Amino acid sequence: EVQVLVLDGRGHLLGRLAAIVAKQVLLGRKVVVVRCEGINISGNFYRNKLKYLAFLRKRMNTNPSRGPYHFRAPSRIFWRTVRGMLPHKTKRGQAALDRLKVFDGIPPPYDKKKRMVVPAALKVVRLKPTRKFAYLGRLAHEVGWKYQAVTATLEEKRKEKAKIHYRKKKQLMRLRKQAEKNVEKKIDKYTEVLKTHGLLV
Amino acid sequence: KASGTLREYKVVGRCLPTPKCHTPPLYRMRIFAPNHVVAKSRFWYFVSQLKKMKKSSGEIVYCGQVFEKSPLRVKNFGIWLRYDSRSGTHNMYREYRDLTTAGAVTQCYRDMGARHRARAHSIQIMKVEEIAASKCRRPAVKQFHDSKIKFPLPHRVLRRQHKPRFTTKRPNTFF
Amino acid sequence: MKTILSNQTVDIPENVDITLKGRTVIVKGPRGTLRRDFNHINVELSLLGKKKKRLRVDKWWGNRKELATVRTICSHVQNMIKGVTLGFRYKMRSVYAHFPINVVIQENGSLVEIRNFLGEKYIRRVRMRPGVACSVSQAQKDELILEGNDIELVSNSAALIQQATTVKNKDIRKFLDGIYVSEKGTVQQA
Amino acid sequence: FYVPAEPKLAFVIRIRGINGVSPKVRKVLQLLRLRQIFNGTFVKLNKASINMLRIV
Amino acid sequence: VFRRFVEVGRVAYVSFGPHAGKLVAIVDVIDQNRALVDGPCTQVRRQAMPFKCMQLTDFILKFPHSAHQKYVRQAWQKADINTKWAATRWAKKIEARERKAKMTDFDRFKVMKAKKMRNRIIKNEVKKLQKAALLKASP
RNA sequence: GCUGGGAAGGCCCGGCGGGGAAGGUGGCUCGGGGGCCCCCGAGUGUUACAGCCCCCCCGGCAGCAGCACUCGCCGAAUCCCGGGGCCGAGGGAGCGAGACCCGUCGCCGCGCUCUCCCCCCUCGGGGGGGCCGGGCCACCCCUCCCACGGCGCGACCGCU
RNA sequence: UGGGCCACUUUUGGUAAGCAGAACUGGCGCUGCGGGAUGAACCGAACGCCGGGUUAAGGCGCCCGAUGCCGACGCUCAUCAGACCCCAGAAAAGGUGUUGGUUGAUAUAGACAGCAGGACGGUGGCCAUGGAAGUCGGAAUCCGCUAAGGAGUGUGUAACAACUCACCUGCCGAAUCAACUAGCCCUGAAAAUGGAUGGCGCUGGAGCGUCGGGCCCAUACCCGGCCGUCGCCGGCAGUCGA
RNA sequence: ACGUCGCUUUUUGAUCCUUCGAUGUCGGCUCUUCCUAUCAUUGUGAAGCAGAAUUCACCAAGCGUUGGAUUGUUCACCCA
RNA sequence: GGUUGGCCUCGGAUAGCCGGUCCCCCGCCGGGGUCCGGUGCGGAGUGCCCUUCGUCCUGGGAAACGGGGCGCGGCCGGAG
Ligand SMILES: [Mg+2]
Ligand SMILES: [Mg+2]
Ligand SMILES: [Mg+2]
Ligand SMILES: [Mg+2]
Ligand SMILES: [Mg+2]
Ligand SMILES: [Mg+2]
Ligand SMILES: [Mg+2]
Ligand SMILES: [Mg+2]
Ligand SMILES: [Mg+2]
Ligand SMILES: [Mg+2]
Ligand SMILES: [Mg+2]
Ligand SMILES: [Mg+2]
Ligand SMILES: [Mg+2]
Ligand SMILES: [Mg+2]
Ligand SMILES: [Mg+2]
Ligand SMILES: [Mg+2]
Ligand SMILES: [Mg+2]
Ligand SMILES: [Mg+2]
Ligand SMILES: [Mg+2]
Ligand SMILES: [Mg+2]
Repeated sequence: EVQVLVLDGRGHLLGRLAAIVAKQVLLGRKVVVVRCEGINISGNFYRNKLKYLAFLRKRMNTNPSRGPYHFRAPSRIFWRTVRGMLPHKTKRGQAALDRLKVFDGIPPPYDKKKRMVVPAALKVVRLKPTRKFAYLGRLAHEVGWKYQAVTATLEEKRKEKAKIHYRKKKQLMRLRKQAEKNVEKKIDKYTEVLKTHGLLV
Repeated sequence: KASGTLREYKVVGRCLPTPKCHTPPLYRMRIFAPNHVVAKSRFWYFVSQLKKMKKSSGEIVYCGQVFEKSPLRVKNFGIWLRYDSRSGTHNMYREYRDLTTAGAVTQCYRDMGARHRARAHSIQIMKVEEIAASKCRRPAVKQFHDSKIKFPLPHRVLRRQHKPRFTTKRPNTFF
Repeated sequence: MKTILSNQTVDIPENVDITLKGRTVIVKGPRGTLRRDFNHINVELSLLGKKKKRLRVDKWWGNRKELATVRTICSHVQNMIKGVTLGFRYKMRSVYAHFPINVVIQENGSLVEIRNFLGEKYIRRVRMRPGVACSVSQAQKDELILEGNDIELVSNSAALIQQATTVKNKDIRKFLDGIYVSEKGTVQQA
Repeated sequence: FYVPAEPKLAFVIRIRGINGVSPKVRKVLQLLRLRQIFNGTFVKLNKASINMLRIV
Repeated sequence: VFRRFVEVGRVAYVSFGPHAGKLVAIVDVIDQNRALVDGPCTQVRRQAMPFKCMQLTDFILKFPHSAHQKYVRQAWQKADINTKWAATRWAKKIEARERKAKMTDFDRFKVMKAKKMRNRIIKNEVKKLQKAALLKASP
């Protein structure tokens, strides 16, 4: 679509979310993925950590400063996964890669916005409940990420403000239902039109 | 032999009449095949092993599909078969629940592929019978012999994962 | 094969009550309150009667490996009931050929000091798990009493002491010194 | 049982292409006038024609 | 935790397939994936049906397993499943979806006008209630 | 259209019945429960306060590979209508007048008029019925031959 | 031109070889195109310049066209998982991982497993020796009491002793035990720059086996246009509006 | 032991595919990196592990693996 | 050179959830425990909001404690 598509990374499988995101940004859509530390990877934590440690071992023998760059933040890990699904060495792939923004936690532009979810990439439906999985946040922290603690505190502070906002939202909704009972004699004329046409059962 | 949903065929054939034998015997087989062309081909495959018959030296006098007599009644099917593994030949007895004989044999072909990696050219069905519930030997079949059977559907996986592809609400599993 | 239903029921005594929060069992008895959640196991826990307090664990459509979790949960809950009614008491004997093992019980039975194990100057400090209290029994010369409500914590504390007094670079068939769990019983002996 | 007469007419379609064909198969296909893929022709069925169909 | 169970007599709603939108009764259970199913008063003849396309409802009929369609129909009509189903919030949500989908352009226009007036009156009363709630003065 | 002249199935409380059971209804017994009255589990078995399967002394009605989407192969036993896309190559077709405003032409399929009556809309224009005789089939009678299949009766030949 | 080379199959020498030498057909050489990521030879298909349609082989998470099917049934968890002809890495042997199959055995006359009792006399049987008492060995292999107890299954002693099993019995009350077999998984499984199911990644599958329906596109097939070549040794001297 | 299944390419063969309009051909010295089939060191398991010493195996290549006589030697051998 | 209305936010569970409500505790609001509803999510992203022909006579309803100022001034919140 034309607007920015903000996705919540919590509970999403790394490669299934990355495949959906890569196709979206190739179709000219701006995609923002937040909370990349909540992304899951199928398989137990040890064998996923081994996969990253093998990635750490790949480096240029002659000059490691030229070699593969191993990004430790979960947002940059997810970004590199999307880059593996894009034709990033062409101008089209680079333009698509620029349309993607990834964050650890939820920064202030998007912590006050509604966040989408991709069911075809959620762990609850794509993965059998008896299988094991790893957290991208824990995996990143144990391969070098330094900001697991500070992002944890900032996410808790954000969730406290979100709880306050939600309570006001419930209070306004309760007042909405009370008002809808109060103005009832002068609303049933338009309510029956809605009920006739399938809105508002 | 490939597959699909198998159908049962009653194939009746005989040798061609000769001066030695004016009226040769008629032989009948039950063939589970995707279509009647495969059914006739499999019939010659079996009567060549059993009798000294051939497609060129004989003829098929009848080939008609056998319809299920009780397609609305659940029953248990015992199936005797022989198949070729990678290192030998084995006789197997298997049990399935279905409404049709052909459907149970199709279940057997999928099940031999799933558990034993047996292809349909390896498998050789030699007997299919509708057995009573008290004659069943497989606990997977026998656990459905309960007049008060009752179970929930615990973990309902969302299958409309792309309608919508993006949504605010995370799917519910419990129903 | 997937079994249609595999279920097992435990019986809860009168003096102890069990509360369920989904798959989180809270067992409250005279000796205290124990909590343990089984959210790693997909089962159906239900309380059956107000008369005899039965707890039933169900597993629908389970294979071989996940039918083994029904008895595991029932035994864990029975250990929870046992802990909040009788408690768990692991006795430990310290055995030694030559050097007596000196055990000093530090603050409130939470820290254990092993001094002269095999005659070495290093002092082992083993901290008991929370809710576990260690003491020196007055009935035996060299005996420790570990008491607590959770069997998992009491036996893990006893294993911490047992693995602390480990002989190294020697023949452990000959050098038998150390502290070993002698018996696993209860408190209040009922 | 009533056994119908064996069919006396066949329709033959060539399904393979013209690459790497053995000399005998190539000759019989030329005699059946099937020199191109997805070419079709009617063949009167008898012992002589059937044994040519078995070759190709 | 479970409240609805696959069992003989259980009424299920077919969510997709050749018989989507109809009610059926479970007459027998086969092989953990399918069930002998039969809607005698809802135009679904007896046939196998996978559990993946069923959604269990709250109604349970009383008839023995693999009884004939006659007895399934008698139980269905005696329990009046057709009328009881139509009175549930589930069926009314289904009906509302259907009459919203078949809404025409003129009907969309009249809904736009009715909802426009309805929302303005309601949100005016909401603001009026907010001021009344804000009029609190007590230590 | 065919098929096992489909298989199942629906309705006729299918009726006179017979038999069999179990994934066992009611009842009975035992063991656990809800305020001696109502539930849950385990046994017994043959219909009871449910049902299932097979055979009937025999079925009848509807529908019929179903517009209750259970499971096929088809079309001389097959026709009608609609939608989307790509394309428009060619350029003297006149045997008739002796072409001349101009080959609206060949093959093919049709309509009307050179016959007369009516009928219906419409103010002359439109839409219809045809208008008399023959065969062939459908209905009834009785009527020959042939083909194919079945059954029975023989006489001949061959085989014990 | 008279250097050939490759593949299926047959085939000789060689431990073998991307080795050397034959037979048959096809190919590459001389050949582009679709697929096999990549590649002289594999799979499909051979080619004038184009439009439309449809396919082959092969595919359809994203790179990357196409499954964004409410696809079907199972199998499989790998702390070196697996992932498609040629083909680009593995064996014998193992597994109380799990799944299916075969054969056999026990059991309400009380299986199996646990806990609990008994496990005797002749006889410390014979021949062996330094001592071998059931238990280093050579032969024998019995009888009585019995519910049952081998003149002995192991531990142990210089020999004894003391344990333990076979066997019987109590509590327990309903199924249980064994040997095979073959699927996936695991062990077996060690190399040098950092690295390769093509990559990212994938575990209600994007893995493995058996199947369905759609869909994608080759220079292949079908329809049409245009160019040329070949063929009809085609037609036109009748410009004959009479 | 008799047999039997493998792996490796630090041996030597076998072959002759690349290079004969040229890829400088042994050893040493210098210097870096890699492998593990681990000699030592860290943590372990087993012993015919009492202790000391030693032997077998596991995780494991982080770190180290030396000075000399003779010989061009690689190898070898000896001294320490 | 793109684009051709907006969504201003609970945390989450998935063998479970959401909403509402009286008593207890924490400085007049939240957290619990009862109790009542809903759950193929209807307090629903398969959703919600806004909705554009403009004006003139001209009535009825909605409102009238209302609506608009790139009008001033003050204060508050928000630091990832
Ligand atoms: Mg136990
Ligand atoms: Mg030592
Ligand atoms: Mg080919
Ligand atoms: Mg029809
Ligand atoms: Mg033209
Ligand atoms: Mg050669
Ligand atoms: Mg050449
Ligand atoms: Mg050539
Ligand atoms: Mg070629
Ligand atoms: Mg290619
Ligand atoms: Mg390849
Ligand atoms: Mg084309
Ligand atoms: Mg591909
Ligand atoms: Mg695509
Ligand atoms: Mg392996
Ligand atoms: Mg050469
Ligand atoms: Mg050569
Ligand atoms: Mg040079
Ligand atoms: Mg050089
Ligand atoms: Mg090693």
